[PDB]
Amino acid sequence: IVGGTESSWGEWPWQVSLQVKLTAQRHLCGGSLIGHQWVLTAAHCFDGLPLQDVWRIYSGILELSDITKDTPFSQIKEIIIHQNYKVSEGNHDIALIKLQAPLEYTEFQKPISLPSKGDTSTIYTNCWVTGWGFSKEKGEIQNILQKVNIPLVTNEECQKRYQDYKITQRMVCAGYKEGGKDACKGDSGGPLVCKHNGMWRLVGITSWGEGCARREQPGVYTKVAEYMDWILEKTQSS
Repeated sequence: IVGGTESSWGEWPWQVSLQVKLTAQRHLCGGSLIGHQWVLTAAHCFDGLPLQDVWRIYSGILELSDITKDTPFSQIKEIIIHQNYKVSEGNHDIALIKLQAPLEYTEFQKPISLPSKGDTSTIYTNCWVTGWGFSKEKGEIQNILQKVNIPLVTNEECQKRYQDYKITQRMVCAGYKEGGKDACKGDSGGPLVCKHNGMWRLVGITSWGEGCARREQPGVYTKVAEYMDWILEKTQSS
């Protein structure tokens, strides 16, 4: 997160960190807890190897350096990448992770509510984007969970700043005319949430942008309302 500040315990109880245990354990992507056994993230976080056991999912955490061998984590039981996602294109950048064990909901670890398929984002002005990603372009993973407040822009406005056809109706963008505040590498898969009438909704999944926090260059997110049929079909009881 570029131009953000430090979050507090319980502020973003749905935020998780997707880490891979290599020689050192490394945060690679964010995600959002959407139910006891389900995390929603970006499909491109899995562009490497398909191995599930390398991943550790941490929830109810604020600071990456606080994690030690005794810190609890979740494991992956299943990864479900959208059938239309291709590594070579930006579209359909969404994936579900089913955890091996259901997590209980506590003040520190709780789901973000999902929207409805047709309901509107026009009731929102500014939304919040969070993560441990870079704090500048070519920066480094941040230790303490960062938050930044950014206005949504229309898709017509967003498409002015990107190559034709790259911004679809299933994406939403957010940015400031003169930049300085945006998601960046390492925030991918995390939440863009908006609050209205005291209720938070998951509106976007951090996906991509041209650099980070440049002027006239809104960040691009997968629009969650446009995938609600897919999300409900894939997560339904067996």
